[PDB]
Amino acid sequence: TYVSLADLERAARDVLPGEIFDFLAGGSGTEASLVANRTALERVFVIPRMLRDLTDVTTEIDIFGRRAALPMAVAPVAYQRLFHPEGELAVARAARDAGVPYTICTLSSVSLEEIAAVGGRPWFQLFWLRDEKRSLDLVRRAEDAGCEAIVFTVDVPWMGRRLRDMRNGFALPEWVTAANFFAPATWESVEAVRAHTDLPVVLKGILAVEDARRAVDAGAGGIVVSNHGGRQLDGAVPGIEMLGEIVAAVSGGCEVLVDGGIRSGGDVLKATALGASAVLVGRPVMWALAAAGQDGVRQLLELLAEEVRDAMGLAGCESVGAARRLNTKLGV
Amino acid sequence: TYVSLADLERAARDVLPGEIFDFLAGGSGTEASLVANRTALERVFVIPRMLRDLTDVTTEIDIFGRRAALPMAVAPVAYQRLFHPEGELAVARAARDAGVPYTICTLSSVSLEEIAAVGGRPWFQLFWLRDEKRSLDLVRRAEDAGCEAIVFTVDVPWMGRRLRDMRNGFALPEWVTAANFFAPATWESVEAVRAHTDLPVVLKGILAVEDARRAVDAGAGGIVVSNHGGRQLDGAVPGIEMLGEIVAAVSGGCEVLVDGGIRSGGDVLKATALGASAVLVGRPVMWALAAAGQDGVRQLLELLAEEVRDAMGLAGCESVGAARRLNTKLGV
Amino acid sequence: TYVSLADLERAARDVLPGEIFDFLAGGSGTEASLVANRTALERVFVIPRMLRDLTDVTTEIDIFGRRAALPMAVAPVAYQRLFHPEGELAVARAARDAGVPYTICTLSSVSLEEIAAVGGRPWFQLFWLRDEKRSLDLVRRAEDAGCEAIVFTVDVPWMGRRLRDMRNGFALPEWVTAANFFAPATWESVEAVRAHTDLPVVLKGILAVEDARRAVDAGAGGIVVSNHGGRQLDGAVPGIEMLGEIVAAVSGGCEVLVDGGIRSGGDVLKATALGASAVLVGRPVMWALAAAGQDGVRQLLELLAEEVRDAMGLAGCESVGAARRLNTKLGV
Amino acid sequence: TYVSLADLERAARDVLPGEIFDFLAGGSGTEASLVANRTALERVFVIPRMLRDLTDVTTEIDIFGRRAALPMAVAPVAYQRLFHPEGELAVARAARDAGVPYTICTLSSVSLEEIAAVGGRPWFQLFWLRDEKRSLDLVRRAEDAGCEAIVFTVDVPWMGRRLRDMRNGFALPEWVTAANFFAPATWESVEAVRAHTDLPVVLKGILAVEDARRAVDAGAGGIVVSNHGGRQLDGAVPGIEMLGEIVAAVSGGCEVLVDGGIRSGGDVLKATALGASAVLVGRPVMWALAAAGQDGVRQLLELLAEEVRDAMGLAGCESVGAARRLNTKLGV
Ligand SMILES: Cc1cc2c(cc1C)N(C(=O)Cc1ccccc1)c1c([nH]c(=O)[nH]c1=O)N2C[C@H](O)[C@H](O)[C@H](O)COP(=O)(O)O
Ligand SMILES: Cc1cc2c(cc1C)N(C(=O)Cc1ccccc1)c1c([nH]c(=O)[nH]c1=O)N2C[C@H](O)[C@H](O)[C@H](O)COP(=O)(O)O
Ligand SMILES: Cc1cc2c(cc1C)N(C(=O)Cc1ccccc1)c1c([nH]c(=O)[nH]c1=O)N2C[C@H](O)[C@H](O)[C@H](O)COP(=O)(O)O
Ligand SMILES: Cc1cc2c(cc1C)N(C(=O)Cc1ccccc1)c1c([nH]c(=O)[nH]c1=O)N2C[C@H](O)[C@H](O)[C@H](O)COP(=O)(O)O
Ligand SMILES: [Mg+2]
Ligand SMILES: [Mg+2]
Ligand SMILES: [Mg+2]
Ligand SMILES: [Mg+2]
Repeated sequence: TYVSLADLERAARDVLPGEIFDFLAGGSGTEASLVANRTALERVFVIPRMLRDLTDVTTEIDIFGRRAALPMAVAPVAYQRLFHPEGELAVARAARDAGVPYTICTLSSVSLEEIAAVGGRPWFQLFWLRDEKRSLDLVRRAEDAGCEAIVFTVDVPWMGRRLRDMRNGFALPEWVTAANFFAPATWESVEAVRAHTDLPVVLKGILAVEDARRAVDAGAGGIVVSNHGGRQLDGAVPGIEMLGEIVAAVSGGCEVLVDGGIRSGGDVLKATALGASAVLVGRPVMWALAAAGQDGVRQLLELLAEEVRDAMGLAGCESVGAARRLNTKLGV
Repeated sequence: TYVSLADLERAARDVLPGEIFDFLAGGSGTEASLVANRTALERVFVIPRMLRDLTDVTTEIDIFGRRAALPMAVAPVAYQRLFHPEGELAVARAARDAGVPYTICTLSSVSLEEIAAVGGRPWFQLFWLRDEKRSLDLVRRAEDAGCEAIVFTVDVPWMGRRLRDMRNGFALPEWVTAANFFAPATWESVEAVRAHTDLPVVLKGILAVEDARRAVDAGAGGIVVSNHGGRQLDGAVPGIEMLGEIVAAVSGGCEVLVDGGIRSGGDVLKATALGASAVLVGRPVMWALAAAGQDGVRQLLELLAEEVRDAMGLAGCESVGAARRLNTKLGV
Repeated sequence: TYVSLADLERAARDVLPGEIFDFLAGGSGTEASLVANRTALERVFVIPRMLRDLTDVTTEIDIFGRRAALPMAVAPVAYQRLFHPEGELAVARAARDAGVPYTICTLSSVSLEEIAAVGGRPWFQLFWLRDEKRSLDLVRRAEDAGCEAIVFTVDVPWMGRRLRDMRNGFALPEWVTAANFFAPATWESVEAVRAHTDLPVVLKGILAVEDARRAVDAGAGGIVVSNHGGRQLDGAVPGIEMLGEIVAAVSGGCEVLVDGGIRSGGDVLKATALGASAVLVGRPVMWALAAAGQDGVRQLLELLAEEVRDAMGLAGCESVGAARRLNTKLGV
Repeated sequence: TYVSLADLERAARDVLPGEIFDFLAGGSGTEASLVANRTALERVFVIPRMLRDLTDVTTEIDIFGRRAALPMAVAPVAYQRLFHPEGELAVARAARDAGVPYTICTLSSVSLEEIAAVGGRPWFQLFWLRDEKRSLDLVRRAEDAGCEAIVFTVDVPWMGRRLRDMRNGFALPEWVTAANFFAPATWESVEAVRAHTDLPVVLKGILAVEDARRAVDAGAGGIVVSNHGGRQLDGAVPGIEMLGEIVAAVSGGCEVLVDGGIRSGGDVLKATALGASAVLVGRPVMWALAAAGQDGVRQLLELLAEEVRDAMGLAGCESVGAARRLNTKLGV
């Protein structure tokens, strides 16, 4: 049995080759932002409410048209065949069965149409290409295959400095490819995407308050407050530390998701209490995939669902909206 | 000789089976709140007063009708026969002899009437039952047996995630039972209890300021500001960190107790200086019981009494009321 | 050569019996205040001034009538024959030769008249006795022997809980006695002392702002902001953390000294910059005495004098008054 | 390959004699300020901007008349033949080739005319001499040799207490000399220098806001906010912690540089975001010189240039001016 997400990290470290575990675990530079994502969540304490009706605790949310079983989606993580032979199909099947949205990557190692054919709630994560037209073509491919939202990742004009990868001499195995086959994206790219599709466009990698405001003005349906899991700018603030200010600035004008460092249902509760609509979870999903394939991811999502229900009810929240109204206190 | 409560922890760790020591010591989840209870007290420094009359330093208080020898009571801890064969009777006898209130548990391993027959100042701690009527029946049983206050624990709609217990496969030995034999309690349950008894109702597990205010409005005679020793919501704020704000909000409308992490008479002084009427002490009482039964608990209460007197007088306080008027400073 | 006061601590630990080193080093309780005295100084950073005239840097001050070579005096430390056979005479001779005031203890292991006969600038530290009349008699004895100030220690209604001493079973060797041969002192005792002598009365152990104000109103010539080296109330705030608020409240109405944790000339500079008139130094003087007797104390005072001159000049201060006008910043 | 500046520190520790590595690495006193320079940078997080045009990211700045390839110069470090036989010539050649200003030291181990003959952008760092006239003569020598700015170091009325050097018995080898061959400098010295040369005078070692303002009033063309790498006053605030307040006080009246602890291009970005015109880098340049002479310094400057470009672009900054408008957040 796994009783925490940390149990899955230990299992994945046992099974994966060291250089693949380091590609997964590592951040850029000194890994200051990778560590700070965890420090920031550990400093947040919740002030629970008592004596409220918990007859029907529900962890469901509605987001981008549709019901999700938890306030969580699987983050976009490139090249999932690095971690298990079934790669993205194993994760997308488990996400579908758990009622959790799965984000299909531009750099997926199985084609986006095959993963979308699994069913469930697929979103599609876009990187802008130097060849523009390939960008809007991926978007249209995703929409034609049934993806529900376009998650436009905006924090990768190029890959950050991954010193573990450099020191390991890491490269993709011959058997892992970009099965769908960086330019800096700008606000003009966002408008090109928004014009090309009626799906909600979600800008992922926003940390500045004024960029969140501009995203609403630009017609985004959501943002993901994120420093890319500490893998891009080393020293970028954690998303969790900007979330409350961004939620206030947005005034309900779009959905505000957060990612980076979510390692338990209690962390999901903290993100909700700071105002997030939902969270993304990246590395833990890959730990479960590495450890035990589709069944591993299933067990992870079952464990997270139980932890979120436990934390919500112990905090007096019968719904995710109630959890958003909880207050927090920073500790040491 | 034990010269600190930490000496008793070391003695109990020697004698108890590991899985029982872990049931006692552990918290929920990552044990963030278990640790934070201690961190929070360690950050509080007292500003002592000098040159005041200390001719007659007294640690006594009046609470819920009656005199207590110290501003402290034994917290409700279920199943005390886990720790020593005499269980609750050993602890209740030592508490009586020390002039300290003892809280009889709904989940006591000796019946509440037997423990109440020990004498002293017994309080009774209630859990709300799915069978309501059993709830009001326990209350009436407690009142009929001479209990002085009903401590209604409101932070357990269900048991939190005790990972030590899960990993140890912990269960009650066959020889430990609930000798008096969870539903979520609500404010309606509180009113049902308040209507059923003329004893003071004390709501235990309050952390939000508005819940403390509502408790006064609901007719509570006291509250215990508490995160259940870090055993329920992992990431719940320590009670000590909410205490000052709650004492201000209550405006003397009820007694305000605190628990979590009290490990010395100096910690009692800090809680008093932050405004507590009294503290509860949980794990250290069980350490003394495990180490040396009734005589162990007696020695613990003698040591705590000496530490409280020492700290009060060194801080210039001839009474607990004077200690409540001390100022504090947070450190690092 | 000793190049820091920490070199002397290491030397004293080598030479002294463990239980005597623990009597010297230890604090009360968990030693929270003993540690916090050091933490508090380590958090203070100085903002130095540049490009000022340093032609004649002087570390001298005038205090309680007389010139001192440094803004420092030897703290009162009982029973100095515990540390070296010459005890107080060795320390008082070195202090005299360095131009530093030496505080003669009520509990000195050489009589106050013998130590005063060494010469120099002796102050006398008073404990109030249950036999009052013995108190005013010690004061008159000190004045008759040439002491310049009465340092009335007010934070010892009784000795704090010294767990090292308890665990070691520590007691005075037969060869160490109180050669001049606790009741709680009150403000009435202060007035009795102030009436009995024309010497300045300095109240040692003040931490609350209103007690500092009351000391000025009571006719004190000085106060020592102090938690008794962390040896009395465990959890008492460090004096360094109250110093700035106290200096502001006093408005120049008396001298404001500080002690606790001074381990370098840079620490003296920090205390001055926070507003202290001078500091006391306790344990390091005993380390030097243990290590090398009178010559050890001489070397310590020479090293401290050089460190204070170095720090003052590097901070742009040609006088201690200039150092008091420096600004500080708290760090981590 | 070196992939971080920390790789070069490890290489230099391998090659240099321990006492020379300690002369380079060490600070004064307890090395509180040496450590705090690093702590202060590690607490700064950047809030990056997204979706801006990065077609032409440039790290160039204009400073003191001339273009520099990065917002950085080589700090003045005395006696560089301690670290490699080619000493200052190796470093100045690599700096020239990288388009980075090199600061020639008053205490250089190769004469200032020889180093200036390397070409590039040489600045000259002045110490004030007890023989004044030698001071203005060095200035005129530097100007005659083509130096572009006079960096007047004002924080060394004498050398701080270098306990590593004392404990190692460190002295200059016979083969290292002051090839150009302390008095306290004052504002009058600054005016003497400003009158003697039309080059910009840059005062290095300013930490107080009012000294920065006075520097502008005195006609300085720049200041370096600096605690001398933690080598002078132990307990002096880090320059990075004063930088923002100083930049605000100066109101664009002079260039404001900072040094101390810069160990990556991300640290350069943080200093820029706090308002620095440019940084100086000291110890890492000497690590590269020790490790591999001129080619080592070349590799260091190439690595720093790539790290600055990476950090700027990941933070959405196409120019150093844009990076100065970034906001920051302090973390833990
Ligand atoms: C752990 C991991 C995270 C990510 C990726 C891969 C790995 C192993 N991807 C890439 O390598 C993309 C790339 C970038 C540069 C060069 C080649 C490929 C990836 C990505 N985000 C995204 O939009 N698309 C991606 O394709 N990320 C961030 C992820 O979406 C979340 O932001 C964090 O994982 C939340 O933090 P976590 O829960 O603490 O892990
Ligand atoms: C250490 C311990 C504490 C408690 C318990 C047992 C143990 C070993 N109890 C239960 O397992 C109840 C239960 C819950 C879920 C499933 C079965 C039983 C218990 C309880 N509080 C309460 O109302 N009634 C209880 O019956 N608590 C908290 C206690 O009252 C104090 O809140 C903290 O002990 C102060 O923190 P401490 O001084 O640092 O320890
Ligand atoms: C380290 C030490 C300090 C002190 C003492 C002895 C020792 C070894 N004395 C006693 O045992 C008095 C006593 C108390 C209770 C029972 C018997 C004797 C002593 C004293 N202060 C004072 O008025 N008179 C004293 O007779 N102190 C505090 C001292 O004056 C300074 O407050 C701190 O030493 C600054 O902190 P430091 O620089 O970090 O050490
Ligand atoms: C690491 C080092 C730094 C410096 C020096 C030598 C060493 C090995 N110099 C001296 O020994 C001068 C001296 C002083 C007293 C007695 C004899 C000689 C030196 C200097 N600054 C300056 O104006 N001129 C100098 O001649 N410094 C500071 C340097 O300019 C930077 O302020 C810090 O190096 C940024 O911090 P860093 O990037 O973390 O290293
Ligand atoms: Mg996450
Ligand atoms: Mg407690
Ligand atoms: Mg001291
Ligand atoms: Mg630097």
